[PDB]
Amino acid sequence: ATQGQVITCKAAVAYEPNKPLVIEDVQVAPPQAGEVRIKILYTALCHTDAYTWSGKDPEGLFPCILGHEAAGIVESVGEGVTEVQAGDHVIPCYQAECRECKFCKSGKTNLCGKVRSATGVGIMMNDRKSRFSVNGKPIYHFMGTSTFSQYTVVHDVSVAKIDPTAPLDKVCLLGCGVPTGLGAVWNTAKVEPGSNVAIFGLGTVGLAVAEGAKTAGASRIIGIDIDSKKYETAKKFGVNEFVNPKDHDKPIQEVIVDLTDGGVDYSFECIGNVSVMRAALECCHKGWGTSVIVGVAASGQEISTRPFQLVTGRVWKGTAFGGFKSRTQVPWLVEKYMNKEIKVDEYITHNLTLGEINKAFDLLHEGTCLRCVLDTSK
Amino acid sequence: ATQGQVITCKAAVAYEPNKPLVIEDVQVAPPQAGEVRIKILYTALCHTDAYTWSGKDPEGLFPCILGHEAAGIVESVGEGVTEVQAGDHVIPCYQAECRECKFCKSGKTNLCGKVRSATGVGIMMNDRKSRFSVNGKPIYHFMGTSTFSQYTVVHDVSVAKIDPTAPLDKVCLLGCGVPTGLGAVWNTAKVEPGSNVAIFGLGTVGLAVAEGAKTAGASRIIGIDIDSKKYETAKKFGVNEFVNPKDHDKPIQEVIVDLTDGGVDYSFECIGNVSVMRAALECCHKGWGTSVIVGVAASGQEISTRPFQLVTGRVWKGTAFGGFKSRTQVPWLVEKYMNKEIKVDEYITHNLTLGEINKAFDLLHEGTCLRCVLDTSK
Ligand SMILES: NC(=O)c1ccc[n+]([C@@H]2O[C@H](COP(=O)([O-])OP(=O)(O)OC[C@H]3O[C@@H](n4cnc5c(N)ncnc54)[C@H](O)[C@@H]3O)[C@@H](O)[C@H]2O)c1
Ligand SMILES: NC(=O)c1ccc[n+]([C@@H]2O[C@H](COP(=O)([O-])OP(=O)(O)OC[C@H]3O[C@@H](n4cnc5c(N)ncnc54)[C@H](O)[C@@H]3O)[C@@H](O)[C@H]2O)c1
Ligand SMILES: [Zn+2]
Ligand SMILES: [Zn+2]
Ligand SMILES: [Zn+2]
Ligand SMILES: [Zn+2]
Repeated sequence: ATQGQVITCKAAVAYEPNKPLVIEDVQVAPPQAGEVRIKILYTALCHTDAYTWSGKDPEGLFPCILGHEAAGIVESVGEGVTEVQAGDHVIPCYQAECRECKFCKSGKTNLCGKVRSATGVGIMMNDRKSRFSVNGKPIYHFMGTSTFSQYTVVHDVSVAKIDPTAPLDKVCLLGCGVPTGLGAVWNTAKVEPGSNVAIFGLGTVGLAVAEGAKTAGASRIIGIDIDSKKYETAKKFGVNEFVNPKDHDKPIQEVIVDLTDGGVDYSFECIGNVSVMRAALECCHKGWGTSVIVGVAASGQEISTRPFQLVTGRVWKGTAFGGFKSRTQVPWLVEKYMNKEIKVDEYITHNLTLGEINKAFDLLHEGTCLRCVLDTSK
Repeated sequence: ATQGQVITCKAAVAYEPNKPLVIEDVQVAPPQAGEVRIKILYTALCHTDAYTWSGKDPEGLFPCILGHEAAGIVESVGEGVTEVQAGDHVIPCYQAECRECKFCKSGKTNLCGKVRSATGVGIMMNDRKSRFSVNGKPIYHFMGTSTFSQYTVVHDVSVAKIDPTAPLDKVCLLGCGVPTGLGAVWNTAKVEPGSNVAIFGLGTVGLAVAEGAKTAGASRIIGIDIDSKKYETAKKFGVNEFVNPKDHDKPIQEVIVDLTDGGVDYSFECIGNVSVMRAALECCHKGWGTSVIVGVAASGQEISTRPFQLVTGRVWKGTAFGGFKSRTQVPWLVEKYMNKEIKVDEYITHNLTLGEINKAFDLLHEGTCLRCVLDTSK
């Protein structure tokens, strides 16, 4: 009977970079003002988690509970919370939507800064402390989500309330990769019917770009990956031509320009590699081509190109969560999934349990793997 | 009457890089199919001319008649030419508008390909020879215009027909820097009323961006220049705040972010320096800020930034001629000038003659000089 009480539950704790997560019992404090305590039923993992786990993220902060892609059920809410209540089905999101800041009220972006000063340093806004502990010492939150746990506490501005019949072992992916890819196409680029598109990197994000392009009515949807086995899988997501840059001595941008008689209308970089980001811009058609950076580069890395590439009409842009407003639009994407208008299930290549989370980290180095989903009950 | 005849007239010839131009009598042959022979009355000089003159082009062609900003009076036309005729007042343009090629049919007439195989190597399409010679030896065309001459011959798709009452010693500017600046605002960026703008470089182009932005209804129009005495004339064009980067220890981008509590809505680089291009991007506001590189720089260098600047909502663009279609829209700009809706006179700080053209090249380093206009009659 949990309202207002500390909850003791299982969670995967990362104590040190690049070592195995240990599954412990942890204490989850109750939600203060503006906060929501969530029973997490299913959580996926992705490169973003492993980046921090690996020690490579200069923002990383150990020990922490990682995880940002999940779906669950609200256990309780703190004072003032009105948009969700106990028993609501929810997707916690790493990107907030407070609806009250200069960014939210602007109408020109989805990038809300309301809680980022707490969440970027693994704590809560209300008291600037953590809600997680083991043996009475604090464990940092991660991305404002911390979903590698049976229970988490998040800010109310980061909770999307969803269709209560949607399957929670599928819609956990609607918190990260899938909306990023779809939205890079529909919101950031605004791809028109008949456009030709190049997609660099055919993982989950690239594949969501491909589905978003197919749905928007693109013609040629050219996939580029250094692993040729990715093409067969990518076909069902709408990729219809494939190039492996290893199969050519010329730089990949030149190859794509020759293949398309001038370059593509839109390109999307879905890797996080600055050299490939430059190639993606340079394979765009002059006059009107646009390149959207979706990949997240490591610290200190820079993109470059020649000014003439922009002067002759190419446009360079990028996307954060596909340009979607998380609380307002994640529930819309869940609706679309329930109506069979967007794919989600096809991206889930493995199902494990939270107990087996280190095995899921190994699975990240398998080229076949797109998303792993974890059942947190074991 | 000179129609059908070779004309002999004064021109300034560049025999090789870096030497003084030679004010010679040259022979200008009559126009062939699709060509127009123009009596040039006034011509200005800009950096683009100096770039080739100084040898700073991989391989310019010498000897040549430089010059691309001019106005005059058609002397005769070749076979097939219908849009202009003898006695028409005209502005020859380095940007063609053929209306018939793949680029023109999409709208991007600034990529028109009709005559560039000839103009790019200093000759005419009809016979792949030049129309200029001295003592029987060929002198190459430049930028398809060659305006440092009493008479020139250009392709009809490069000729704008203008209001015959407009002053030729003023509208000679409306073929290059002024449209590029105005058009960077109105066409490339599409600046909205109330926008905050930063403009890097307050020469002719930056002043044209300022006026564009003023006319478009911008609020803060912040000019940045290393020469503080550029601000005085800038205020007449609409600049209403000024920063000299030399007055600050922090890089300029940070100073502009601090001045505007986050960044401007639009920035414009009007210099051609890749490190200022980066600063112009990095001083744009998170979420929506857009930076335009204004004009072909010919720097031969790379622009760089961290891809986070684009992931978090900044957009990078550029423009060659402000998005304007030369033949259709240069005459519209002349009408706007005639109706006092844009300035042209205030750019002209110096008046010399074609005889004195080498003194005009000296002025290109003069802080005080914006455009110098040359009267070709002596
Ligand atoms: N902008 C955002 O909001 C946002 C949100 C989520 C994820 N991401 C980013 O998107 C990226 C993709 O994540 P994912 O889960 O699909 O990753 P993933 O690892 O499943 O896929 C990466 C793909 O890129 C391919 N690849 C690697 N190097 C390559 C190269 N040089 N040329 C061509 N292909 C290459 C791999 O073979 C793999 O198929 C990551 O950078 C991640 O940070 C961004
Ligand atoms: N295609 C070419 O060959 C070529 C070469 C160079 C420049 N250009 C074009 O020249 C155009 C500008 O022409 P203009 O006639 O206005 O030039 P201009 O020389 O009259 O003006 C340039 C202004 O920038 C200022 N400036 C220089 N360095 C600076 C810095 N680091 N920070 C801030 N201010 C600085 C100078 O003081 C000057 O006022 C640009 O559009 C550029 O694209 C073309
Ligand atoms: Zn993720
Ligand atoms: Zn907000
Ligand atoms: Zn010029
Ligand atoms: Zn054309």
